[PDB]
Amino acid sequence: ATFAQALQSVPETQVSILDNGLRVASEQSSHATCTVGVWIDAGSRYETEKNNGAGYFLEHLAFKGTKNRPGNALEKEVESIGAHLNAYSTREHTAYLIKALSKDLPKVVELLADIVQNSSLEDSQIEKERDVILREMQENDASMQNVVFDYLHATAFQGTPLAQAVEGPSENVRRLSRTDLTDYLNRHYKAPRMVLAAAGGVEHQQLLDLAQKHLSSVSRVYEEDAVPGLTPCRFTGSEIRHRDDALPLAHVAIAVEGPGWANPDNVTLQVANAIIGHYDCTYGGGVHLSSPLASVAVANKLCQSFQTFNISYSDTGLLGAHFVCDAMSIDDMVFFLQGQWMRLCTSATESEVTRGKNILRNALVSHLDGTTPVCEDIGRSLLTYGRRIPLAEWESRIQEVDAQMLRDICSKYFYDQCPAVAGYGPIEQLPDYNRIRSGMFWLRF
Amino acid sequence: QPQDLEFTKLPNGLVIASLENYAPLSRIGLFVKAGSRYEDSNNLGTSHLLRLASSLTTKGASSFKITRGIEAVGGKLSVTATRENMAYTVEGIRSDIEILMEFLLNVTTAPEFRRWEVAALRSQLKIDKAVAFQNSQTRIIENLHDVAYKNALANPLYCPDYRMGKITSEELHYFVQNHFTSARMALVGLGVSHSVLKQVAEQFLNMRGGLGLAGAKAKYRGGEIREQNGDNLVHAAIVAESAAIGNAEANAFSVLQHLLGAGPHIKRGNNTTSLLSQSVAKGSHQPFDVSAFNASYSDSGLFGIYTISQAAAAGEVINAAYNQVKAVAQGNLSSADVQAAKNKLKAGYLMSVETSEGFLSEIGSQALAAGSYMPPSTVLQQIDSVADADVVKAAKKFVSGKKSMAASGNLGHTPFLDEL
Amino acid sequence: SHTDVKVPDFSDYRR
Amino acid sequence: MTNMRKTHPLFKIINHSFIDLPAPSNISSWWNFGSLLGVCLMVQIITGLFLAMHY
Amino acid sequence: MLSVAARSGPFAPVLSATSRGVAGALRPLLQGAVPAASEPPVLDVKRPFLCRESLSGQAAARPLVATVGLNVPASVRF
Amino acid sequence: SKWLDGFRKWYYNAAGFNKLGLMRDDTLHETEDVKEAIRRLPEDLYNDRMFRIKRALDLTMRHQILPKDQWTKYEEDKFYLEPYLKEVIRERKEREEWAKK
Repeated sequence: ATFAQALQSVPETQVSILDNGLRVASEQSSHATCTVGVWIDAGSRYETEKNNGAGYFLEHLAFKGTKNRPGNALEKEVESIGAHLNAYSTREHTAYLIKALSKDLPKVVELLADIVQNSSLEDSQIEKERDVILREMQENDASMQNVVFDYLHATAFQGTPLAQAVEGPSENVRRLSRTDLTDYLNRHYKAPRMVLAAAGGVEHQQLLDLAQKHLSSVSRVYEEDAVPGLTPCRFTGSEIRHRDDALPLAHVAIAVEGPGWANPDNVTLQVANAIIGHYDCTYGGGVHLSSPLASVAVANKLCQSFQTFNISYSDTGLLGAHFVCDAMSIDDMVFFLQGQWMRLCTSATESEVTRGKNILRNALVSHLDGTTPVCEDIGRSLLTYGRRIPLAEWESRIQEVDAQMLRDICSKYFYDQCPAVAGYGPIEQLPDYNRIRSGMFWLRF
Repeated sequence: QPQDLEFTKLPNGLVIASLENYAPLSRIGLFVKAGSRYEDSNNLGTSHLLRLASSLTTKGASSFKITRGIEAVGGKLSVTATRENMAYTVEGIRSDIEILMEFLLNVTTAPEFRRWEVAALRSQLKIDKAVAFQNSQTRIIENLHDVAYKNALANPLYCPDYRMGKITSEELHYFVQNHFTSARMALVGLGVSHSVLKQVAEQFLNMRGGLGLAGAKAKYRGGEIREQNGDNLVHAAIVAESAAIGNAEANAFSVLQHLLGAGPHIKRGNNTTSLLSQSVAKGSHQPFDVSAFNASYSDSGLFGIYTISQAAAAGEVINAAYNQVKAVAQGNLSSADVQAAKNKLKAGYLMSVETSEGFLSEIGSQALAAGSYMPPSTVLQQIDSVADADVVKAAKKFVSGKKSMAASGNLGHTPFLDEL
Repeated sequence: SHTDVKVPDFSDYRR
Repeated sequence: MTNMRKTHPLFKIINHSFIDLPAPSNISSWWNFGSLLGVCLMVQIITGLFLAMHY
Repeated sequence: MLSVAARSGPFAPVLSATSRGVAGALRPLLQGAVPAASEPPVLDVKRPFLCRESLSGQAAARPLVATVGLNVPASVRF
Repeated sequence: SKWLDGFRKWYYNAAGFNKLGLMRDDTLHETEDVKEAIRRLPEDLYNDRMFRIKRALDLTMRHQILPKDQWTKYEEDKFYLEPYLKEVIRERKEREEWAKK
């Protein structure tokens, strides 16, 4: 069967709006289970540096008891049915999701009603969550990848609320109080900025009725008439390096500014990442991998690993690479990476563009398997693009690219640009800004 | 479209199963009953090198041809290995997947196994064993399996230290020619018609010895191994023999495992419904994690307690968990708690088949285990057909049985088997 | 804590 | 693929002595006189060639 | 018969360890030298577990599964 | 084929590398394909090849040859490196076909 009607037979996401502006989206499948979640676009971009650890510590406190269900009641109600409860918070989103069976759908929508609306906070609970979140920051300090991405976010978005981390600093955690969490939850948890998403064996009318029963109490009116607007952040080409020579391996991330969510060009840039790919020391391909950077990394024994990333935020983003390697290769590997980027400016052919198109097709269909990633895609699509883009539209956008437009978008976004460099480990051979900036343009043209 | 998983038993024992998902992506799996449990003391670590040597040169496609073709079409090739069986999975879009299958079949049918390729790949064996041993739970459970079984299940998944540098291609050829027989394979497919599976199944797989080697029946040993590596946390796994797969008491052991705690349900939760976690939380005042470890195999099984705790507080955690299981053993439980454990087990089983990877994994496991596809509703009513008397019997079997302990960390205060 | 650090203000040098 | 600047038999000498040679950051202008001395010697020889080949 | 080196006949220099701080006049029989020992590969820094909340789920409950991919990193399922 | 057989025997005798105790495959120029085919050899054939090369080197250092009784005869000349070499050209031509496409 041809891929087009294979994509067409996937059911469409159904989206409805309540009276308060709350968005309700559901996707039906043949599965016996379901995943129901709440997505609120309230992250560290909206925190004004007096509440830098508000969202992370609030989602720490969200499952420790509500108003009607104190302490062990909600966890006993959600664990007696075998449901799994998860939450996370990015720099622009905040998600509370539950995986459960299809029978217990009124129970799960009632629980997601009373978690995000009637959360109860207490002094012993807030102090024990304070020492828990301090120990969690202490144990997350030793993972080098999160440190390098936090350094890159700090040095790429200086003077803007996109630099500050999701967890926040230790001083703001030590100085946070009940009233800051209360009014942050009051001004940031509003119905027009809320999506209730569901994926799996779900009836849309039943969940719409239950959402009208439970989620129709939001107090969406501006209490202080303070509209939180999205200030456009500026990408600053800079370089942060954390030299510490007792670490065994060095992590270096190099990233230029991305277009954003609304620009379709990142889709083309996605194909560019599918040209460059990724490599680990545990890959079974060996030497004959199609990516030239991976082949020269295994052929010359350069890296422990490298990975190409494209993070997108509202009107901005970071597109680049991250590699962990020993010290004595770092400079050399940087050169190879830059050469590959400039190949995407000039020597893009039909073969690697077609291979990147096929890899991106397999990535965007294979990721949306199971209820949880489909529900995640639904929530992030209704929060970022404002609608759920169908996968046939993704295929139509993927098929439209060729080597000419891929190489001119790569010349638009990589050629003669100022990158952002973050490093951690034995990074003495990591070059200055001048060598990297000179290497991000060829002299032959 | 969700109508049926069509099932076929070829007369040479070759199991075929396929479903017409009408999916955008087609997945083809080949499940071979030739895991690490079928070695002996002479060719240890051959399964690990065979798992790594799946991507080598075959008779029909070179390794360059295999890697460049699979990466050019965008498909995914993976080898999943456990103690019982191995599985080869390939994933692609619906059009090209046909040629992808012959790539997959070459990996199973005619490996060339050149000497210089495995000579280069032994370093890959070393680095992959180091990455797998970066976690400590792998080392605990492999030392535990080395303790518990006399033979045929004490062989580790990964290569021993002495074996690296002495595995030749003759051992791999012997392993394939006497373990990859046609009556020990299940070819399963999602998003593909059954006639194509029939064509591939008779056109590549129809020349084999037929049965291969039998095994060594997995005799139980018991005992304890304690190692001193000076970590900040102490791991301790204390198990005993349980019911094997296919028994009526394996479901009782699964219900007992979910009753005593089988993983969290809430991120940053307290796990109050688990009895072991609440008993240790009543006991200690330090970070910990206690769960129940179960493992069902062809002729034997293991069930016990896994505890990770502090250095000086390991004895109190171990003793509190053991007294909780002992208090369970003479029947101190409620039917509502058993119902909650049954609901947790049913929810976890239904969540295990959400993705196509787990669905194909359990379909291949059932096709290699009993040779018959069993629908999930019958599995759910089999789960509900256990009583709390069987859970009490399983707890008493664990309490009165001979023990097998694997321990690591600062063991200055960790107890022994006679101290429990 | 790695979240405790942030870049200094480069306002006297930036354009 | 190999780096041309680090594997060439003639260019590793010139980059190890000229390009990736690590030098102190806080060097003032005085050390630059040493480099001036070198090129001063060169132009002397050049003028010296012009003081012999026509004369 | 104390001084168990004199009590244990063949296993006298096995139960006891002899170290010389200053080399004597007589050179010892069976001098011995190490060969080139193989070095372990370099890995990353392990994630520490300092709180009870991040320790949840780190105890195994089901047997080991090792997955090796072609362009997929090698994964371990507890 | 008596015309070709006798001429091949005479050309093997007059080539001169049998007088220093070499096989045919020792005389090949070591390109990257020949070095890769050498790298794929078993250890015993490898050790035989390097001993024969060293014997050739210190035989032509003295400007001497082997005695006539232990010259490399035509019937015992074994083409040991030939199938590995053919395999190496097969993989290299397949790689250049994949790079062309």
